[PDB]
Amino acid sequence: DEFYYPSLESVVHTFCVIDTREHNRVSACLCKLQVLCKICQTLRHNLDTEPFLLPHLRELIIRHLTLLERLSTTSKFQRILDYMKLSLEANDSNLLQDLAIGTVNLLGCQSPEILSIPYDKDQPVHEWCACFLTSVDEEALRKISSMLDNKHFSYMYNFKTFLKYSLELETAFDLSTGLNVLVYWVSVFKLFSVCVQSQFLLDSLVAFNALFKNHVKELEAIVESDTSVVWAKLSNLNHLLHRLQTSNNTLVFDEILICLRGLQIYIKC
Amino acid sequence: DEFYYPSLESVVHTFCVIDTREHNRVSACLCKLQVLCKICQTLRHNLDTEPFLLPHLRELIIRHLTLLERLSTTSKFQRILDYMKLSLEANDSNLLQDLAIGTVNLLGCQSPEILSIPYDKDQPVHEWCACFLTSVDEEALRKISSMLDNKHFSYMYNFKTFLKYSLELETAFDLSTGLNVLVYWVSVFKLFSVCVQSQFLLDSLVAFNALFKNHVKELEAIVESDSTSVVWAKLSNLNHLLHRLQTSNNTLVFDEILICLRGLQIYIKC
Repeated sequence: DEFYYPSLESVVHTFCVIDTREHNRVSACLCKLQVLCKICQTLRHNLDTEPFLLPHLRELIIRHLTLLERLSTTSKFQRILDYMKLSLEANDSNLLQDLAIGTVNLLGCQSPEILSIPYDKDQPVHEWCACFLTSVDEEALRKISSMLDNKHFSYMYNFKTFLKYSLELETAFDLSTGLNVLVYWVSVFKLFSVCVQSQFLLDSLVAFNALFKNHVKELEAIVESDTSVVWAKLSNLNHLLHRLQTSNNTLVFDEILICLRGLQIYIKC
Repeated sequence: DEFYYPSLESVVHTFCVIDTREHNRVSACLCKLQVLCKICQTLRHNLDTEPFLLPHLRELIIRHLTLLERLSTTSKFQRILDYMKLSLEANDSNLLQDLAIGTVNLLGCQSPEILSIPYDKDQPVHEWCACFLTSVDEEALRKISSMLDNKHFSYMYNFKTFLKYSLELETAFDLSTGLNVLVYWVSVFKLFSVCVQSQFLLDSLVAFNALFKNHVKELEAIVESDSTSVVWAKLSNLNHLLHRLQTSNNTLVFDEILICLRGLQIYIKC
């Protein structure tokens, strides 16, 4: 269950756990520094991929719709699918609203009673998803809720993780599970659309880069409380951290990781 | 550990392994595909980075040189350090030779016997690393040359890996080992230089992309020679993905394909 970005709260909690369990304050700082190196590296990956995420998700719903075509029985049904599919190809300002009306209209065909629940423009995603999902056990709903109710975006699960749960929605290729998957992926698309327009990933990355600097500093000040190896390695870290403001790239993160491993091993003995 | 790219030869081995292990021809195809999906995905991650790789590696060496200046007993040693550093900054046509003669010469300061040792530019890089490493055990030599001797670029290790074995070399921090390390990074730099000059990662990405796309076609045939059939659906999906992959060769697509191959395994096992 990888994250697109983890919340600050999760990280502060992780740091506390580390503070409570490493004795050596220099170790502890170094653990936190690994943890932060990983995160900023993943987050850099995720940001470099970001400009492709919503195009990709558009095309994914289209495929899924394209698979739904095989289960069509009515000409209304297929016309809803065509509207949805085609919409997903262009930039209508109301794409996201139409994707949800669209999804409920499909659901209407197979079950007409559902159609006179009133469409709430501003109803939260996870609440829509919960509403229109059918025949899903309460453990799945929970997981889905933990993913879709992400505390006003304090975190965001990643694409691969949402794929993993879509596969668990599939357990015998009938229409209902078909429309379940559509609900899920439209939800997920709504959520990523907000998360990408607001640029939450950029924000998170800035914050955690800050946090990452603040611990390199914190590590110097800690070691300055005990001209050999440490001080070469610390100059490396410093140079690395330094270059990281020119070039936030994965290569730089790989050196920082091994540099950190560098110190941990030295300080063990 | 991890490869900048693997050899076809190794993958061909994993395949034959799979082929004899797996009950079904379908099952086998899918494993093969899962292996090829990871590999292609990793190789695209690597090729997006490659434009940054040589600049990074230079910048690393420059760093090691400044560090060695803390240990510059002599002013000759200093003058060479400066010369190597100016050379990495200029990134000239002569760089690699600048690096090699530099290194051999810093070494010569430590012990002059070293300077009578014959070598050339066409000599394989691992051979050169072996000569010029001082007192490292038959243990170190073995792994180094397995990294460095990559059998005429059949495979390449990635940077994370070369870093990893750098660490296991910073063992005793003297002039001596600070030169072993210089040597190793010069050697590594020369390998990646040739690798990037010669576009071996792109080559390997193209082959492995062919090899993945064509085994998807194989799987489709195979499956057929045996609407609400979730196989036929996943298969159709799989096909759309592969087709998109050829115009947007990107990590989100590989991720969708993986989940989809897993789906396909899960269903056929029944």
